[PDB]
Amino acid sequence: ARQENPCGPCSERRKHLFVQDPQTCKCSCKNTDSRCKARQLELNERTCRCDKPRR
Repeated sequence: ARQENPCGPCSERRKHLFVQDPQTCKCSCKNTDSRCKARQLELNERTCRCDKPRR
């Protein structure tokens, strides 16, 4: 342990659907446009929830 400064979640906190890299703090969603498309939906990249297909 040295210079212990944990990363702060990108989209505030409430975006629990996002996961974050522990060292570089870069965030990616667990949910995807591929998942949503399989459900005949598309991803709302703000919340990373599946919404009506904007197509």
